[PDB]
Amino acid sequence: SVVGFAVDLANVWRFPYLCYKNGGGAFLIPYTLFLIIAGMPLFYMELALGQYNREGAATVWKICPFFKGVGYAVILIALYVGFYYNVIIAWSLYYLFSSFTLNLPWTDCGHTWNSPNCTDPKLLTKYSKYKFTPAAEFYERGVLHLHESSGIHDIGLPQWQLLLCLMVVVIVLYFSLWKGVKTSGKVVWITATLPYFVLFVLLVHGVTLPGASNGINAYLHIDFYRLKEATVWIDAATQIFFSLGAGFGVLIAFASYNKFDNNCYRDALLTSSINCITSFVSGFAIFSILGYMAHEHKVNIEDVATEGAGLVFILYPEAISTLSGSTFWAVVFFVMLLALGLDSSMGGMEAVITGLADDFQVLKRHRKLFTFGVTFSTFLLALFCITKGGIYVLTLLDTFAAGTSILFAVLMEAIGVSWFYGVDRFSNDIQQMMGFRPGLYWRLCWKFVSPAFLLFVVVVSIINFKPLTYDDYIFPPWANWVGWGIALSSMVLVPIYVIYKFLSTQGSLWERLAYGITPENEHHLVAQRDIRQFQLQHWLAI
Ligand SMILES: *[C@@H]1O[C@H](CO)[C@@H](O)[C@H](O)[C@H]1NC(C)=O
Repeated sequence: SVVGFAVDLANVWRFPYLCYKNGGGAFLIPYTLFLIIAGMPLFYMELALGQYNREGAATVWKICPFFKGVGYAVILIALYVGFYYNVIIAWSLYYLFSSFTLNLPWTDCGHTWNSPNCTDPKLLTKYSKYKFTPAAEFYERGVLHLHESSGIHDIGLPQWQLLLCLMVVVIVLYFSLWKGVKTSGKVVWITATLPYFVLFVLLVHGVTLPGASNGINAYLHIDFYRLKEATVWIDAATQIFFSLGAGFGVLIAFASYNKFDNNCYRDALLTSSINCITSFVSGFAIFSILGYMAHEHKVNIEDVATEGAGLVFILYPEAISTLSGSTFWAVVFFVMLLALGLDSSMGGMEAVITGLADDFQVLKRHRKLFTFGVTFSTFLLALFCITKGGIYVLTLLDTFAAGTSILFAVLMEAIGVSWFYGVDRFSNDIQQMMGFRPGLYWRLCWKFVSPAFLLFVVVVSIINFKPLTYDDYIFPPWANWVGWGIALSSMVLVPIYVIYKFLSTQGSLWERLAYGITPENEHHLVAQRDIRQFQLQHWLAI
């Protein structure tokens, strides 16, 4: 009951701006449909797969040797995403160190980082973005220094203030990873108790603000022409495969340490319900503050704030300033963000390290060296996003690191398991380790329903690709080519392993094909001609 109530950093940071970009209310229908239909069966499947085989993401594919490329690809994606989850924690630490004063920097506009185009509503061009407010100017010119960068072709040198925070973050991550595979006994009760209090207070404060009804009536309004467009569905599926965490190797790696009696069905149901409730509450709280901000600045809701990764670092500080004793609440809130980010990064590092160490057994005798290598590589690669123009690099990464790639990996996992290993064998394994057989709904969603929706989403995300933009900035085409190369770097790993394994195995075509779809512990049945996959009754099993 401590592994289901835990909140994830994605629901707090990434969901608010994806909901605001696709409008309120119209984003929740595809989100909920995808949530149920794909996420619940796939979350349950990933929980059940690791608990039975006692293996990591890469070594779990001893039931079908042709699908180890998927395990490699999910580990590569987890490495890619950890490159830019560190910059958010650095921003949170910088914001926390700025809150130890009685005059918050984001309240007035008379500092050294202020442009002469700044107006203060308290001390007082249609479809554009408004960025002359003290909070937006603070975020863009005191922590990012974006005004010395003209584009991704001119990014400049890293900022030392953010470098000093990234160095602390990586050191903490290393020293919380170098002695064991759990190292989590302390922080399991701060990550699941504090966010609920913070959102509960902020919800009441937002709904009592003036002009928040104009934002509530915009969150409860359902736009229908905003549907029948690929962007909302592609965003919803991707956000699901960030909020639940399937497609990164974390669930398989952490389920391999459970007890062989654990009920994964209850855990999946509880996690899905809590995720849905938290997402809805976060959207309501975000739109109340959006309505208040639109009211105070005499602008429109669609033009009051940006649609990037720094939406929370502008709205949440602005809602903090309207409370009583703002310094206490800012400290609490940024502590909550720091804890959430640290937990997410620790989970990703555990996933990567366990997946890579389960395959090569020499890395199990040198854990400090491997952890140091992973952390140092992450630091070196994250140095790119703390430059003067690092927001463009971070946007490109957040767009192309887990896009079509994660959907392809999740589709391949489901197809592989449910069609080659056998939905009947996968249901007899749950029968063995839980005492009850899953049921018709799960067996149908594992084999027919989820793969079809995933294939449709994958195809549509390629057919209707949109060029990258950041607010009013338009990337050059070679940036899109670079992003597509990064996306394909993980997707290409699957067909390569099927060729390598086929060429590495000796014998005729029949023997080479049989040895790669048969579990490694049943390889003695290949010389007796007893392969179940060469029969129609194996492919007609529902
Ligand atoms: C800032 O204000 C000045 C005043 O004329 C002018 O350059 C313009 O309105 C603003 N600049 C930008 C880049 O919007």
